Amino acid sequence: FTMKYVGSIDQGTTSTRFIIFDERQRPVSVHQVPHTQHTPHPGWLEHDPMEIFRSACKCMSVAIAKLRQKDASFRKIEAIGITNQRETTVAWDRVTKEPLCYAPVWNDLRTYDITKKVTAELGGGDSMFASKITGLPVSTYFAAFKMRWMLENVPAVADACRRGTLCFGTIDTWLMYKLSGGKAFVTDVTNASRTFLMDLRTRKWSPELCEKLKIPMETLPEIRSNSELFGYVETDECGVAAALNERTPIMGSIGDQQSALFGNMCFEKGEAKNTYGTGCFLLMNVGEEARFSKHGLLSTVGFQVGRDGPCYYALEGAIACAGATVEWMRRNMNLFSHITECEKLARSVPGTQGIVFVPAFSGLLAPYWDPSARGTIVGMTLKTTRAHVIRAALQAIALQLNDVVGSMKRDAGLNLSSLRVDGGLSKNGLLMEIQASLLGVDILVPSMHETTALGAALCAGLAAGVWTSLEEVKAVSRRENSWKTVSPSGSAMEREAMIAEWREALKRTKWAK
Amino acid sequence: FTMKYVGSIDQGTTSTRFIIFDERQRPVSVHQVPHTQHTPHPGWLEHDPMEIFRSACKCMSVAIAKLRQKDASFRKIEAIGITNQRETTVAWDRVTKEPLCYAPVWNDLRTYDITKKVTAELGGGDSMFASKITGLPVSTYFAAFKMRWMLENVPAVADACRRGTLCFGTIDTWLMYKLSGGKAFVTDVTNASRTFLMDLRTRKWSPELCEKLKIPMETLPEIRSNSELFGYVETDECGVAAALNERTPIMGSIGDQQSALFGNMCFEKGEAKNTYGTGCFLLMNVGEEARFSKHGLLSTVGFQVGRDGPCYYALEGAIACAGATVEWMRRNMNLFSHITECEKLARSVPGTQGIVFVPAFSGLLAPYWDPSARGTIVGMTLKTTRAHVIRAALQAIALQLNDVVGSMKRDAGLNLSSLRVDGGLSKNGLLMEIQASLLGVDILVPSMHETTALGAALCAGLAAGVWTSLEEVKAVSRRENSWKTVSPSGSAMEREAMIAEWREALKRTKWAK
Ligand SMILES: Nc1ncnc2c1ncn2[C@@H]1O[C@H](COP(=O)(O)OP(=O)(O)NP(=O)(O)O)[C@@H](O)[C@H]1O
Ligand SMILES: Nc1ncnc2c1ncn2[C@@H]1O[C@H](COP(=O)(O)OP(=O)(O)NP(=O)(O)O)[C@@H](O)[C@H]1O
Repeated sequence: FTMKYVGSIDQGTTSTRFIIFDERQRPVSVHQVPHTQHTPHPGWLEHDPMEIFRSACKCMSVAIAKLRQKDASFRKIEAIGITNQRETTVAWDRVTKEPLCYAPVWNDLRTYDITKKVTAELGGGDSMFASKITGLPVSTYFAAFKMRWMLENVPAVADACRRGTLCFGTIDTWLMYKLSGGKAFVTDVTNASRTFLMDLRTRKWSPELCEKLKIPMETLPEIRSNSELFGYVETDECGVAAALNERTPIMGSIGDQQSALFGNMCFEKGEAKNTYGTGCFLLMNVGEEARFSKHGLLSTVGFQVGRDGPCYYALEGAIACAGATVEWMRRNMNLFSHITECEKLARSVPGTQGIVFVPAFSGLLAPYWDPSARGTIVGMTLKTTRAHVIRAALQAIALQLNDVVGSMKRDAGLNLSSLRVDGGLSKNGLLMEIQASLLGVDILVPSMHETTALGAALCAGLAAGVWTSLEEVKAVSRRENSWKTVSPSGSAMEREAMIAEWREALKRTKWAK
Repeated sequence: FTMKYVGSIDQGTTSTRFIIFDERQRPVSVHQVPHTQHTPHPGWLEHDPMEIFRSACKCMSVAIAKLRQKDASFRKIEAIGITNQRETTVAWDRVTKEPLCYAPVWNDLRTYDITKKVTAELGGGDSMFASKITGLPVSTYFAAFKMRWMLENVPAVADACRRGTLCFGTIDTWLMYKLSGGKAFVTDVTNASRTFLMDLRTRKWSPELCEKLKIPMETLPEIRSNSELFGYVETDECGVAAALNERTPIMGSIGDQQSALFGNMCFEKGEAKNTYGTGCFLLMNVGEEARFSKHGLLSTVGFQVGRDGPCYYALEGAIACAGATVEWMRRNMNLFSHITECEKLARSVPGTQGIVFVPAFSGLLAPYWDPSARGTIVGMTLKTTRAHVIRAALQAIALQLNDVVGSMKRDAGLNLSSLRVDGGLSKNGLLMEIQASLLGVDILVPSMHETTALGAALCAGLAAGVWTSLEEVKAVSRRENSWKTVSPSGSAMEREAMIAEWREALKRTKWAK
């Protein structure tokens, strides 16, 4: 047969990419267009949904043009998969085919007041009142509370609700809508699981929660898997159907963190990914039975390949300041210049010789939520240097993950098998070594590090027959793309000390209000 | 009709210096020679006593040579005075007239074992057991514990003790011994008050503590005042007796901190000096009534002019040094390249806005005396920078200073009349304002930088009749030597709040064991 290609629209918080993968899972064309960060009031953050749709359309047609200018075997795209910034919610009109306002973004805080009242009035004071249904606490992040807000603050949304023309959708839904020309109103299980309106046991909308949160079920889209036929591209927005040439099905849709889980081949229970970005998002595949957290971690859907196919659940945790902490050492403190120095300076001392740097600049998250904790350094001597503090910052990041994984292992009732990693801070080799040493497991670093875009492409290519099974997807990956594997190295003495010191230091972190 | 000159050997921790003053209290010739800082184990510090005695003679001979280039009618020096690093203890045989071993320095920690036997075998847990007699807690600093250490551990020392020839002496005693050529074996009240073998009140040796610590009294020298004939300079070490021309009396001797007190005209009760150096120290004159301390501070002789004229008394607090902390920020952490920036960045922000930095790199000294405290920063956010940390580091020195002064008020039963502050950091103007505001007093900065050396020269001058009274001394000073002065410019709102941050930050510093 001939060369096969699968496309991935990667719609992030600050930009959109399109990446074309070949049948070997190589990224062979890519383009990136940013979209505007609108902030009307402090704490508020909005995206223009038409700009987002247009950006993806541009990325598609540029990346396609560049591919066919440099690859004479590239005939067409077999299917498109989509991955997205989760929780971000769009409100649009079923007849104008267009938004009634900008989209409040995942980390937007305008829903704070609604969050206090849902916990008080429906929760009886308990923000975990629906956690056995949603997998989620009452939080500003989740989609329903942004839907709620738009009805209470945007006349045109509240209007359109009345007339029976209102569509609420996460970015997966909105994109597949405008890509379709309005023919598809779908969402995948992983995105659906971030709304506070889905039931994890059924993977279906919860009539109760919709009712108690006063969100009409007609406004919501239909829940499907991550990998199956969602529709077709049928739009000439930036000559995207001209670029695609032939009729191209949308056969993949997955929320970004879940997409990184899937693109890192975390298919068996006990496999986990961490994205070392500005913050950290760790997801572990906990197997086919959902698992709930006694430590405030989120339960969510990992993935689901095929309509009503096996559905693997996951647990999810975050640290807020990973790459941010590295950046803070460079800009705010002058501890180094080019980002390659961070690791070189940290390597130049064999340990931290007593100091702990807890970088809780915007609170502690993980399994010890404490928004009063601030950034704090303890134990410094006249022998302490920037080298020591940099290494300690890296130790910190690895220690939080270790605490985060500890919670997951007890909640899930299983062990960590290995940790696949990506992001950017995963290029820091010494961090990766400290992380493996603390965890006692091998850390796998894929060299093709476009894993978030890849997850979406695998879903699409699976559904389209490009790859025929999860075991073939792993084989193609091992055969074609390299994986640097980082084994634990240190000692039980060093590890216990570091964790003991960590535990003490956390007791000194409280400071705010 | 023809100008009289007075010499001053300033024998410091890292170097020895000779300053010749004239009748105007102006330094007219100076010369410096450093000596070796021996560190044979971690925590230990010792000095070669002959290297010190030689440094001193070299300083005298060069200083004299230069002075007679400037004033070719300079026949002779009226008298010499001595000021020295206190507690540093030398052991020497009285017939070889040479040291039995190197001299353990004030801040040497080798006596930590012997110091603990004393706090249990006599102190019964309470270190402060001889407090009413000596002024001082049981600490590793004081001469007795080092005289003991050398007897228990250095063959030739305990040899010469059994042979009836072992002299002990502080650096004053050692300098006056060797300047005499063996003829004089004396010490002054201020140095004596650091031995842990003298009654603060009476200023004579205590046979109780001598017998209880098993230092024979034969080994100790004759206590005298700070201002009287002690001896003559008879040695030839670097032609020093030739260079003096006439025979030259040693008429002055005073420990360095007291010499800084006496050289900044702190004659009235309530007057106080802050000295920046190897160690950093605040001393306050508390009048002729000897005052004792609950709050950890030391009680010591301030000064005593003449064969029992009035003896003044003082309280003493060790700070953390501004210099070390500033230098640590500079060359350990890279927060600024040159010292001009340290102040600019500190000024560049309005306040610390949340953060505290307790620069207790080897323990809280001051009134809290906690050896478990380490260097701590609390309350950081992403909006925190080198500037805020540098300002916080400066606040913390003022706050340590305040707690010491607040402590001095409760124990003396008086207040800070005014504060004098020359040293490594009086070229930092922002620290001075912050200091003056928290303490609510005037900060006198003398522009003659040789004020510690001036102290011993004033004593020697009073005895030899270059000056007649403290009035003349004061009068010449205000006439010849200027001082810039820095006023308070804060309030209780900023003060009492800035202390509240501080007092709460102190609680999270604990970190040893
Ligand atoms: N080669 C490198 N070595 C070590 N650290 C790096 C390197 N490159 C980047 N970093 C740091 O790691 C972070 C990686 O960020 P990156 O993931 O590329 O972008 P981002 O904006 O954080 N996207 P996200 O992962 O979605 O949060 C940066 O914030 C840097 O501080
Ligand atoms: N105003 C003065 N009256 C008498 N002698 C002086 C005076 N000023 C300087 N001398 C003498 O001049 C010689 C050189 O001293 P030197 O310090 O170099 O003078 P200067 O350059 O004016 N500095 P200063 O001592 O601060 O006045 C010494 O012998 C001083 O005693």
